[PDB]
Amino acid sequence: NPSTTQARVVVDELIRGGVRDVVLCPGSRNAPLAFALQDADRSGRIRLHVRIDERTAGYLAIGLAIGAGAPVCVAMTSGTAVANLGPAVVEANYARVPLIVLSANRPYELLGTGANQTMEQLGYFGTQVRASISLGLAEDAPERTSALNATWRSATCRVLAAATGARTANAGPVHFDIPLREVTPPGRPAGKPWTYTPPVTFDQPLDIDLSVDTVVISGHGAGVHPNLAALPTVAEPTAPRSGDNPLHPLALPLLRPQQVIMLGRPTLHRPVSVLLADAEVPVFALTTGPRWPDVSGNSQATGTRAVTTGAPRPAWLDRCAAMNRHAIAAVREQLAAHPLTTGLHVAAAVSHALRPGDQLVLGASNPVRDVALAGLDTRGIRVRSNRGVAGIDGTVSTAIGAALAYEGAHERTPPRTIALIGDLTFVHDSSGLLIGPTEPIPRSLTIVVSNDNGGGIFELLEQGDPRFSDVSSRIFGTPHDVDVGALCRAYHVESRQIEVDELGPTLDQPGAGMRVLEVKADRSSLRQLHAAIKAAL
Amino acid sequence: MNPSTTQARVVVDELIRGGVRDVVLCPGSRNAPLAFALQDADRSGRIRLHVRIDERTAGYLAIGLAIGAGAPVCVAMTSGTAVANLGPAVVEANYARVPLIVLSANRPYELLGTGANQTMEQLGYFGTQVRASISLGLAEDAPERTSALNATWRSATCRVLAAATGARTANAGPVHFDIPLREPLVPDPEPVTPPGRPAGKPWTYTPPVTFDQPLDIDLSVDTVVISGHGAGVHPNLAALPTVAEPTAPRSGDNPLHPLALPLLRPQQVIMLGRPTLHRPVSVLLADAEVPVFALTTGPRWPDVSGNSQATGTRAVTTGAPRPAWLDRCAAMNRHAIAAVREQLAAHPLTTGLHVAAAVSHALRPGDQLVLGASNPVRDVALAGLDTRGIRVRSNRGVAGIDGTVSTAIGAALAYEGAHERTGSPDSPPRTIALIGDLTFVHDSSGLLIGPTEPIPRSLTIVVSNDNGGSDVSSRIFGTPHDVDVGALCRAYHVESRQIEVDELGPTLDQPGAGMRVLEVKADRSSLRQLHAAIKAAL
Amino acid sequence: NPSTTQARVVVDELIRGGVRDVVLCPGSRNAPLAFALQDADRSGRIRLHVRIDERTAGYLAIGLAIGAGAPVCVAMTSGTAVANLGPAVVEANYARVPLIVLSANRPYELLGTGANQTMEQLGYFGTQVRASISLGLAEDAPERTSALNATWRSATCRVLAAATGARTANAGPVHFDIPLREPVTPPGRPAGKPWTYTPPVTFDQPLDIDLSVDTVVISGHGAGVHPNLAALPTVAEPTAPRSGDNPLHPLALPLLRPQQVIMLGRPTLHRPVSVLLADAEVPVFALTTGPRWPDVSGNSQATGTRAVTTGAPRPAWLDRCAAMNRHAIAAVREQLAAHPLTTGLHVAAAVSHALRPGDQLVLGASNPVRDVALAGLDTRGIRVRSNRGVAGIDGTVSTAIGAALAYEGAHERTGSDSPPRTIALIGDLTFVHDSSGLLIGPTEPIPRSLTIVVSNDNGGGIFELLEQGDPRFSDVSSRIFGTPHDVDVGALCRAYHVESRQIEVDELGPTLDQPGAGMRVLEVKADRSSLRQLHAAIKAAL
Ligand SMILES: C=C(O[C@H]1C=C[C@H]([C@@](O)(CCC(=O)O)c2sc(CCOP(=O)(O)OP(=O)(O)O)c(C)[n+]2Cc2c[nH]c(C)nc2=N)[C@@H](C(=O)O)[C@@H]1O)C(=O)O
Ligand SMILES: C=C(O[C@H]1C=C[C@H]([C@@](O)(CCC(=O)O)c2sc(CCOP(=O)(O)OP(=O)(O)O)c(C)[n+]2Cc2c[nH]c(C)nc2=N)[C@@H](C(=O)O)[C@@H]1O)C(=O)O
Ligand SMILES: [Mg+2]
Ligand SMILES: [Mg+2]
Ligand SMILES: [Mg+2]
Repeated sequence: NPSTTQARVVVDELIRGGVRDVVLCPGSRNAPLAFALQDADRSGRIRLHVRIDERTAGYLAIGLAIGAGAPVCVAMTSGTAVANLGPAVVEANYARVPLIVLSANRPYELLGTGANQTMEQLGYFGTQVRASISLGLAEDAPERTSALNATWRSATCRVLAAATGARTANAGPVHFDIPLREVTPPGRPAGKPWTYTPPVTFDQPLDIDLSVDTVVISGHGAGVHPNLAALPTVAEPTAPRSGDNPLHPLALPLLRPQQVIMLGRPTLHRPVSVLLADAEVPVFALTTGPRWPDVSGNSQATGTRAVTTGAPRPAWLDRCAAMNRHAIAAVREQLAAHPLTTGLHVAAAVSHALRPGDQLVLGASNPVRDVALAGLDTRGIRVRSNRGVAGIDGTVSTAIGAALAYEGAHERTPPRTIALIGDLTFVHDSSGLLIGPTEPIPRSLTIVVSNDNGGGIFELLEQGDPRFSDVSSRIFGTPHDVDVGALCRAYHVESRQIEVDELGPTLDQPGAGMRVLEVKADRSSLRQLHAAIKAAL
Repeated sequence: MNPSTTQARVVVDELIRGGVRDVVLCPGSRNAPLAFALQDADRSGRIRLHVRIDERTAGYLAIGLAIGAGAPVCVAMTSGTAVANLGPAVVEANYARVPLIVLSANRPYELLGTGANQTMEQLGYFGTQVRASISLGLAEDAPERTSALNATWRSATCRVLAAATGARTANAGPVHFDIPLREPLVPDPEPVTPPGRPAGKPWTYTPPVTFDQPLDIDLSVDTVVISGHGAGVHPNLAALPTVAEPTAPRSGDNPLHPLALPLLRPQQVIMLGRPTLHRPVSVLLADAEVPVFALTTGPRWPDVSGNSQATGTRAVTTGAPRPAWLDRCAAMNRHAIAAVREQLAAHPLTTGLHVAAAVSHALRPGDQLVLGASNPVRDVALAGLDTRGIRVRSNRGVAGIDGTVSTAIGAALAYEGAHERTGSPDSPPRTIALIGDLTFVHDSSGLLIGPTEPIPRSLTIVVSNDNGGSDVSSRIFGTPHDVDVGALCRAYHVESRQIEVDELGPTLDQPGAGMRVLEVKADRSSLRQLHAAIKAAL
Repeated sequence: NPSTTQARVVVDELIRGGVRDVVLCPGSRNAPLAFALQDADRSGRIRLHVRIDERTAGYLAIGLAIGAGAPVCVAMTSGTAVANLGPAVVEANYARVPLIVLSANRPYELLGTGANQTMEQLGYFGTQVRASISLGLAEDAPERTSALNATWRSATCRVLAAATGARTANAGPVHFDIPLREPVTPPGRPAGKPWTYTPPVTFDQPLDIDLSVDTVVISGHGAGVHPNLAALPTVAEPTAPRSGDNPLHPLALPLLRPQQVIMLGRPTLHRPVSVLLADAEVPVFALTTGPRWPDVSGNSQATGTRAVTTGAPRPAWLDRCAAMNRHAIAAVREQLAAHPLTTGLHVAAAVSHALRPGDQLVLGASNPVRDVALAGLDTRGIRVRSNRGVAGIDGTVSTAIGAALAYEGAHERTGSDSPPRTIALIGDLTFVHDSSGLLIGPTEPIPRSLTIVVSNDNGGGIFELLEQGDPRFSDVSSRIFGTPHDVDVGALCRAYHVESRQIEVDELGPTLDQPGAGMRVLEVKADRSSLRQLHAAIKAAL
């Protein structure tokens, strides 16, 4: 049967292409490549992960992909799959995550006359994916077997290349269809991919004078630049550090830089935004990919590399270091001077509890920002966050998937994965905790939940102004009164409600493979704390 | 100064700063702000404006203007089906990787679904065929925001240019640039445009990316090089036997005739660019036993072979070809050239292959050759035209019949323009087009150039008229279309002369009489026999 | 062969559904239902039309549909097909034309890895069509013959229903795919009936309207007929069917102060109409068929399908409207006589006077469709066509040809008598845009009574009447709005071997009264340098 042959060949080439994990959900139809994936999983060639929640399944795949940087497949099996995978596919697009979406259309059946149970199309595939490839029906012609083998493996390599950005340097989601109707031909020798793609470089050098008072701002997907290591650098948590000279975010308004070098895609901090939009400050964007970030339209130039002349003035260098120490002081003072535990307190505790080789998974809203404010030094540490579109959905499964993949990478040679998320974020993707006994479960994952019973970040915005006090709580705060401990145990997951002093010591000593550490926090004092911090500036 | 006028003048200015030297314009009222700004820029000599009536062939004129010198070219039109008519050109631009900017004016988006006249779903119309779909905002009546709006407008314009030229992707192609506009649409009575960067710089400077991907290839293995549309130049592969499509740039001098290829047994193939032309090439790439290596200038690589072992932009070569292998391919090449020449002589009746052979011999270094993407390209390849020193153009993206005349005219204009830019006193270089009669008739309205619009200084269109040349649709080929070419040429006031194939060479060296059509009668009845004779002569 | 059997079932059902014309173009691959269509053409159950130009083919199909109101098929067979059919599909959407676009996907072939020769997809199918239906591959299963027959005819009927608006009252283009693997008929219902019959449908949305309030009726494209509104002053676009016999000239409208407006269908003409409809002080009632209502300003008070009326127009209001109507008519007539140079407005007046009941009139966009309204054409007994969906000047030649063919085909089937005339009035730019539509092979159907009047003022005359036609732009507007071309129309028609004559406006009437070749082009030279002053003089004479 050609379909069975086709499936094994595709699965084989996917494995050759670096795919180690595949996510499935039970549906009305059986999965594309269903049986070939089973045989591959049973023989340990790949690892399968099954979920009931289709939405959290997609975010599990994102986690599995960003964990060690490998391409990951997720298989559509139902008439709700497309809708549910939407959020994950969007994040995969904007965060540039190698996500292969597997589908199986039925060419011998009618389309467009009613609802169908394996495919219900929306409009996002045409705007989010790097490629849409359909394998075409497998036909019975044994004398064309080697031609078909070459066709299937070539197309599969196209899917992988598009997903990983092998030739485009633009990773993202790919839609891969293997149409269904109702001894496996060998690939290349020694497990090589059918179509090999050697390393690729995109080179766009920009001339930059470093004697001009320069600050470096790095965001999601930023590259490593040794020739900029000396410059003062405001680096987002997910940005890899190039050097030794960090500049705290809060010290930025205290300085008047004369030019800016922007690495990757910055999404955090208003003073960062204000600075990039400053029309008198030349901005140079150094990023990988087809497009560049520039909300204001102020960027003077874009590229991938800097050709530097000169060096930063010692006066400028010293002024930056002074404001840096000043900002760091102000943050630590006002935290100590504050009795009530907030999300910012928790962030610092988690931050100082971290050790080299750890993986840190940060949720959206305050957690990702608070860690940057707590002055985390990210070197020797691998930080993940869904900054593509910054949703508070699917962060639990992301952390789980990231853990499994990061643990898998070292079993192949286990390191800790610590997640810091808000309470809303936890409630959103609570169903990601539901993992059957037959499914893979991380051995070294801890989820820290800063629970201030609502959306703390809204206290820091104009809707957090005291004149909105009576109306703000319901529509922005949104308190929920959820018993977290009861929720975790409902899913049979180890959980402790502890204070911030114990957070360090607790994280230092291991436990069950999956555990949730909950820390009670307050948000009523957040706007004042931040005001006090800038007052110390 | 009203918002529509301001916005249009900024966009035009930034486009010029981005290297746009030619703009194609089609009449309308909704695109008045663009038309005014463009006419003004043409008046001051910053760009050259080309006004056309038919949006479809206007798009192919823009394609010609782009491939004639390698610059980004805009085409501007009004809202509605005017935009939809750019569809064919956009598809061709996509697959041929042509920097074509579709600059469409639109009603404000809030008028969508309201029943407003001449309003349709424009944004996203081209789907996945374009490198990007970018919309400007509706221009605000807000003088305070003038500075911020200037930045965003110029930024978006730069995003358009980058995507079109492939400045960051190394994959040039068409971009849809939709601009919603509302009244007033004409300039105010005026007894100042917000400036761009100093010294005429682009608002956001993005230099042409260097896309590099080296690949190891052992040349001691018996190798043939097959180069198609968009192929790069490889000095370290110059000695290898090379089957090159007319639009491919030659890397060296060891030509292998297409007909010779199926009579040889290469142990590996180096594929350059995107080869679509030859069936024996298709046959060889089709059999999955022979290893194929794909070398491309951009991230795209062809699917024509299921046995592509690897991709790259350039080869890192070890070894050297067997001298016996070189001798064999060289011998078979001469054999094929002989067979074609001999069989051509042994035929009394003038066919399209004869006409193509005549045009080939008449070519000289520095010429531009524009080929109709069906028979002319194949025939020229059969005649074994040596393409060194000449620039060959053809719409090999999807090889459609549309816009061949406009593309030829556009290519001539752009080529002649690049000539003037360097202050050479010489006459403008020659552009010679070879197209079939069905192709000519179908895009005959591409000849139409308004009395006030730029005319090519040295363009000659050679029309090989064999008079029209399984399925029920084919019945229209059952009788010769009988269309008077001379009448068509008079209708659009263009010089035409019907001549014989022996007269072709001498006539082509006559001084450039601006733009002219040379009709050469040919026969297609004796063609299946001629090809069969050639095939048996091998 | 299962595929061949499938194709015959589908074609048969299509013919049962009212399809009489199918448009094809030669392509890389065989057409969908190629042989079944060929069999039907030979037997005379259906008529095939073949063109080389895929764009003009799309508009040919539109013409074949609006000519007699029948669903029409067009076959996508090439890699440029989707791109070229775009314009016609968009027009079909907005003008609500039953256009069925046939395609044949190939499931056994790779997809999305490179160039496609069956279909290179753009993004408009998602937005323009009423339905996208794929038949699914035909299986070899003699035990499943009657079931598959039922399935195929059911789906084909769905395709036809969506295109004709049988149940939605929303006609439009439909994407019908019949997949293919490369490389007699099971019967339909007895008595030639469609497999799934859709009996007459009504959408009823009555609105209460007091007609004693000073009321004007403005009727545009797709307007319905309303007997209870027949007495009212009515400003009817040429393509709108007239409910009554109390016409109100467009130029008379701003000389009146209607307290109330009933808007029928979709108006796209005249700036006074747009200004009145936007007037917040004037209640607008939109009576139209379909899902959407036209309302650019958003001022409209209510929308429905028909009016339940009380009261009646005041006799003084009728007298007032009739008086301004006579001033407008007189102004146009007097100023046309007082201006020596022939304009498009002159030509429109000549064509209008030359029409007889039973004629079909096809109007190109720009000035012609407006000039005819200004000339005061009485459209009663006349069938008037114009692509007002998106008002393109593209494809109007093939539209007229297709319209003539369908209109003549319907008259032949009555067995009556020479075919009723189709007369097209288009501008020169419009003619140049779609001149290739004249090229029709002797193998293909050709009109027997089509006459294309080309009012040639060597450019876009309508732009003289807009803001950019103001004298202060006289130095710059000739290139970018005038767009003169100096085309020899006679030579162009001669090239395609189409009968052609250049005549003066005085001769137009008599020349039109005399029949000629089945297809002929009458060219009238016109001036547009005097257009702005002519319209200004007409206004000053009101
Ligand atoms: C940061 C700013 O603005 C952002 C402030 C908050 C929201 C935000 O986007 C923030 C996302 C981010 O950039 O990290 C958040 S935080 C936020 C509260 C998170 O609360 P938490 O308890 O998880 O954490 P916290 O209490 O803040 O520590 C919410 C609801 N939302 C909206 C939201 C809605 N739905 C989904 C699926 N995803 C979402 N991100 C954004 C928004 O809704 O427009 C907003 O743009 C700013 O102006 O500086
Ligand atoms: C009538 C007004 O403005 C219209 C003025 C003209 C154009 C128009 O749309 C008119 C269509 C109509 O409503 O009937 C025309 S007339 C027109 C000139 C026609 O010249 P002609 O010689 O055929 O006729 P004429 O000389 O006017 O008798 C042009 C070019 N165009 C633009 C155009 C461009 N491309 C395509 C495919 N279709 C098009 N409609 C419209 C536009 O471009 O925005 C515009 O909306 C008004 O403001 O009242
Ligand atoms: Mg919270
Ligand atoms: Mg020919
Ligand atoms: Mg005109």
